[PDB]
Amino acid sequence: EVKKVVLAYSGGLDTSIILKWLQDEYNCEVVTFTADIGQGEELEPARKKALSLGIKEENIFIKDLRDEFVKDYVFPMFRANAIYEGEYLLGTSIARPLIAKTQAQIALQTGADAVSHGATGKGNDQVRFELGYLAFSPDLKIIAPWREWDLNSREKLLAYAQKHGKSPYSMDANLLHISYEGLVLEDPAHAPEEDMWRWSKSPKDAPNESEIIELDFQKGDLVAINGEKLSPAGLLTKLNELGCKHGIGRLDIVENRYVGMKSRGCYETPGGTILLKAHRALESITLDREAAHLKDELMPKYASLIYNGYWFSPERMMLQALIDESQIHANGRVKLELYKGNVMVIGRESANDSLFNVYNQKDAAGFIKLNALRFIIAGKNGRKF
Amino acid sequence: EVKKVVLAYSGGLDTSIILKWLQDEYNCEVVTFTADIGQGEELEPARKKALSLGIKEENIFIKDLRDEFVKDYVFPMFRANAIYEGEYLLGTSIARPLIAKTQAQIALQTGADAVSHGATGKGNDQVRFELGYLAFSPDLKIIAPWREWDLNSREKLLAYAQKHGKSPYSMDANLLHISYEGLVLEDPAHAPEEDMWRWSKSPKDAPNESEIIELDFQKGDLVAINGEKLSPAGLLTKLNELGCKHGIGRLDIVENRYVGMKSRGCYETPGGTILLKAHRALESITLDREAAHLKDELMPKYASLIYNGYWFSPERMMLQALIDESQIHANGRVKLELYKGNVMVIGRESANDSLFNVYNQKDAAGFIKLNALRFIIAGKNGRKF
Amino acid sequence: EVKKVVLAYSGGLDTSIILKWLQDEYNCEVVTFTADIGQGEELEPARKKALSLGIKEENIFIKDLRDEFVKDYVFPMFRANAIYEGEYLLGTSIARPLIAKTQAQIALQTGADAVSHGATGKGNDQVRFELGYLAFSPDLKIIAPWREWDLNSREKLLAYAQKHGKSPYSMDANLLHISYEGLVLEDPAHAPEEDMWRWSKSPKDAPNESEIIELDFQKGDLVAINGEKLSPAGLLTKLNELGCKHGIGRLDIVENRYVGMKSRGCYETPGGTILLKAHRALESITLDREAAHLKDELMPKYASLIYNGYWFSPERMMLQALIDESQIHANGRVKLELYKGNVMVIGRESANDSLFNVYNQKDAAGFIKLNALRFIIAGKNGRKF
Amino acid sequence: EVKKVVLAYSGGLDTSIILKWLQDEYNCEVVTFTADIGQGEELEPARKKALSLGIKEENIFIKDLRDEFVKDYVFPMFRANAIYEGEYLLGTSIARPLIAKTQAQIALQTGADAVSHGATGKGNDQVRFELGYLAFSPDLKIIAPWREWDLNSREKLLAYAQKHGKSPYSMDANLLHISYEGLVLEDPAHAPEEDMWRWSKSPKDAPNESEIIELDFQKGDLVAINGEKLSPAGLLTKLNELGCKHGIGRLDIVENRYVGMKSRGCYETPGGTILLKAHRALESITLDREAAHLKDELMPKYASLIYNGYWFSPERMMLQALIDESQIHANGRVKLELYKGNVMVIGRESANDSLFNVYNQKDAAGFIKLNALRFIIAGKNGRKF
Repeated sequence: EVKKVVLAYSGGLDTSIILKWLQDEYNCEVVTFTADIGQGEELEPARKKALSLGIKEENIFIKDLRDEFVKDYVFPMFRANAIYEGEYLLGTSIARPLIAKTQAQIALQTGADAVSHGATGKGNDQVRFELGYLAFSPDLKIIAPWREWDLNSREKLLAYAQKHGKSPYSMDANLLHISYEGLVLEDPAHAPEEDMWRWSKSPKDAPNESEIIELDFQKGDLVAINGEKLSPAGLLTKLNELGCKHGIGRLDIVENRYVGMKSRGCYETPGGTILLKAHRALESITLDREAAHLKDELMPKYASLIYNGYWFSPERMMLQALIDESQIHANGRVKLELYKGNVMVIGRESANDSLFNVYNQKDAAGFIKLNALRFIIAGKNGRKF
Repeated sequence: EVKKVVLAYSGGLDTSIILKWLQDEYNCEVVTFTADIGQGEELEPARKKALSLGIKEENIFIKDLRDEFVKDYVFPMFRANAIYEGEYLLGTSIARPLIAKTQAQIALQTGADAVSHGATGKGNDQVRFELGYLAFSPDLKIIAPWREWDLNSREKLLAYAQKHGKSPYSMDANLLHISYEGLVLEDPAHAPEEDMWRWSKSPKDAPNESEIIELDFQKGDLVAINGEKLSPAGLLTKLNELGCKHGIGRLDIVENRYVGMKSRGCYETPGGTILLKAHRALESITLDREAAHLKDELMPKYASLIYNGYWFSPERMMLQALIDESQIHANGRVKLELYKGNVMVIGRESANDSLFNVYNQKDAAGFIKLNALRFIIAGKNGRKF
Repeated sequence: EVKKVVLAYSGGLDTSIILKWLQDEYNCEVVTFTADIGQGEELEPARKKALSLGIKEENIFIKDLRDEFVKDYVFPMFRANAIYEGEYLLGTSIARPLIAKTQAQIALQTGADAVSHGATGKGNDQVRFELGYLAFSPDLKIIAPWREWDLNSREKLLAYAQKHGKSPYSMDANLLHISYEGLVLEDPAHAPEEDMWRWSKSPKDAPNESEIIELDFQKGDLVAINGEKLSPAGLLTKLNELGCKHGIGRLDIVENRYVGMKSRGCYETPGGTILLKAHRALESITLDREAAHLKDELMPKYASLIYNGYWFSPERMMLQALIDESQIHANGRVKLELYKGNVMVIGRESANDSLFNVYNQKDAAGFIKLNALRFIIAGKNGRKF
Repeated sequence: EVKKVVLAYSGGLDTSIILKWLQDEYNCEVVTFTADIGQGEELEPARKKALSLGIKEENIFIKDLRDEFVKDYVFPMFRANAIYEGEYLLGTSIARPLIAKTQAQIALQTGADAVSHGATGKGNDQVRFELGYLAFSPDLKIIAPWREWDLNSREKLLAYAQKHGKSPYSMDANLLHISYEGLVLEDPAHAPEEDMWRWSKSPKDAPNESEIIELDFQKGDLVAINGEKLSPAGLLTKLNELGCKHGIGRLDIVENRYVGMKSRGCYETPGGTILLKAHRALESITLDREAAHLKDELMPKYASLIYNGYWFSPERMMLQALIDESQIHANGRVKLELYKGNVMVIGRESANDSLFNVYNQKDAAGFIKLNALRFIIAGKNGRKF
């Protein structure tokens, strides 16, 4: 039995169908939650769609989470130079836990005993949402209609819609990336069609004039661009526009999913692609060698945690504590030249934290002698190469 | 006391000075060893310079090691997607052990009791050479004149040269990369001058027409390019020309050295930059997820081993065994589009080894339920987020 | 639809009930498979029980797998010094894949289209079995009656038995260990009762006279005990008797399960506890430092793979290749004194492979100087501790 | 040139010789520093020896660091279950940085421009001291007379002593352990003689009556023993006496040194051996699985850092932050039975933090199905085992 559900609501047809199914099947009050995380969608019409579908005004939640997304999710991940399978900048994965947590809290606030979502019943996304929910409200009933209902025909789905009264690609968009799947992308041996890419110019259409930019960092996080101190969303947005302008950040991979097998997708990560390059350059003059190398060793594990939906887990908090500690002296400035898909570092400096700033050749002799000991012992023991 | 030394000889002024110092100070027979590993230098004049300096013909060793470099050093490293500090493709580091081993073997073959080299007395390179020597011949006397002699003035160096009778950058070149240090590069806050780059076109001078290429892989190694089966050096050379043509592979970093602190260098890795991208794409459809992820986790450690000069070590052999085992089914074809600095994957396929090739939503429900158990137990124990 | 099933059959009441349920519900021919892996049970009566229950003679499979268990499963794992959560020697986990693989092969051999087992529907064991099955025969239908049937009462279970015609602890026994769960052990705050331990003397009842033993190793594996070369099962059995005699190998832990939460169990691993100590001692004089340390770093991951049921996986094969490569020169002899629960190393030696077998104080000065560089650079940059 | 040195002074003959050599060779004022860290030596006579040797009263520093040793060095390390090469509890390694840091601070306080120590010129200990010094005072001149002086004869050492006016084993003792090297221990194939062990009873001489103890933990650290809340030194001392009484904590290994090769040593770690066992038991009911497993994976790296002398390093601080974060909910009580060398866990409980505290068999089916997907995809692709 269930009395009141918080639904992740986009205003789209499928979650509108879900909204009606909740009211009828579980016979409950539905609460809607719509979040701005850089989708580039007007929030208002969702309220109106929700109203026309029977939601009470007070049960309609519209929240702008752009700044918080970049501040408490995006920047913290980039401290690690997190990249999944050497290519993927985790744009979908990093955004999920922000949504699930916020939804869980609205549930708590409204007294709602259940939450719900329109994620696929066989994709990564259902896992990401539910792990998040249970981190913040482990007593919540979880309703995944895609997994529950008998509505598994298109015809039996259209019929239901009737009874209860853009780009052709399957897309996920936020301040960090735009994702594309479906259509020709289904064949990983087939190239994408050019008109699919909606956000960034191609490097071919990007300007013939390169552009220099300067990025200021404080404790590993971006704080200014060309001397301009913006809000976190402000900063990532600016980098996006720069990346888009110059055709930066496109990616074509098949990736291993947490749930199911391999999947082919394309991604536009204009700002984040620039962020990663700059952040490495920052660390290169400001981080102790072994501190940087230790974080490199632990990065893939961290990237998989994020990918798989384990942002809100003890593991990840442990890894974050390590990561953050590495970032204390990561203060400085990086200079980059952008040109048709290229992010070239051309300068890095730091006002108080550069380690780029006696020992002699006899000292180096002794360092070599002691590292070579095991090789001499081994050689004498028959283990010559 | 020393009777006979094998010297790494380039024909340059400094190693010519070293050659004379060996003959006089240690009072010995010098053996010269010059190797082609893609430097783009004629080998012959080194023999002639060596002759004019008093080396016996039979003590002059000129060897072409290009194929072996790519086959037994370069390709094996790329199986790991090895990259140092997220940027450096290890062009200098990977080449060193091939030279040190070959030098050690000429020493053994000729009956030479010592080896020698012109590497700096305070750089990474001396370590790389000596670790290698002692892997193959741990009884060898090692003579590092840069560390030993009293010739530490330029004036006292010119005087010695007299008594015993191009690009301004400090460069290291081989089939994998060209390295640049010195001059304006000394200031990491200063951009490089455009005329420094000797190998690759800039992306600005690269053609306005993109180029498609197809790369065939067998067990993780490149075997063909556009259907053409070349020798290993042949293959890497072809990729180099493609990379150079399209302005691919440039890099500007400060890196942490094994010996000493941080150093600013620029690198041209045209072929290798393309290789890495393609190799990831190959693995993306042919490697089991956990096998790929495990290798990712161990990559930085492997990269540091290579960088620091530990190619010929038990560690690295252990890591290689793991790496190679991951590569057994890494057979297939990758398609890429090159354009002004960009290496875009546009297709990947495999004839017999693609894992891209039942479970339902109820199955996914149970997978979620069991992963979420610890979160529910934790939540009940007060550990809600 | 299913025609013929291979059942893991012990002759016990529950798998006898399962055998009858298979014949009736799936309406098929049942094949029985009983394996000796050190349970200390006579195999014969299982054949007779199977006959009385309607199994054809030719569908009764009785196999002795003791030698193979130790040779291809136990010894390979011990090369890694595998221990789960710093205590558990994986006795149950390591035995499972041998059973699942053998069962899968009998299935293939007999033309059987399904396999089945009596493992709990909510324990670790079902996972271990099924991962194994699908490694060897991925087309096999898997029938887990504990998960499938409507027989979830004890009364409805007794009724079924009727219609189709020792220690009180829940135990798992093999050549490596005996496991105990249930009864008083359910409370982790409660001590076990003394009469539970069936295999080993307590240290209190163990003799007042210590015993010296000598263990010979070849490539990391035990090959002889006190000069006696035995079969692999022979060797582990001998160590068991020695361990039992002296009250060695008892353990009391709660452990984290793969499936479900935490569980309290007791374990007797007499031979394996001695094996681990000796194997470390062997490595201490025969393994290169970094090779040993690298294997230590990767051990927990390897232990979890084994625990969770991923013996037959690409990951584990990769890790094994690394592990085995570390073992090449692991030849030698270890001497230990056993006394009332204690395994004390008192000697280790090696005939051709000991690295226990010049450098001076000035050399050490230079080694220190170069390692301390980063600390001096940091100190000058304000980062003093 | 050097004016004033802080010397690590024990009052022994060798550091008394060093004290006189400093005054004469560097022609400086010597400051003495003697620390109590559990050596079981009276501190007073060191002051008197120092006075008779010409040290000013105000330049004699006698400090009790027992509580701080356990609190800020020993307990923090045990949070990680740190053990080196699977055996060594790091008693020497963990104590060093406390001494080096304190010495560096006395140097700073007194205005001393140099520090000095009597550590061997070819052992691990010189490295540990100097890394520590430079963490706290990177400008300090470091004087290692063992590496510097021409006093490398015993006869030329006795002559110097004259001119300027117990157990036979080489031992290191502190609150955590006693170390033994030298004499018969030199041959790793030779057993130690029984009269060498000075701290703990042998298990043979240990009482025939077992003893139960209860250990309370708070955030991963010991806080009480049998209900008794003691100071940190107080706690470790109590555990030592318990361990010694029952013959617990003896160890015989060859270990790999940081500097030089392999070395054979014996160790008595009575309290620490008990601490480790109890701390694992605590974690077993209070730590999330993945948090515990992640810390296990990173333990050897952490142990090597400690061993090699890198306690005061960015790496170690990063690892500590991770380790400490794992310990937040590590509150509870462990019960153990001690008997003749054995540390048996017999109970563990926690008042508010135990995770030992719904899902069904159908849920487990779906968890299995999704983990087995890659095996089925692989099997269909020819990769059957």
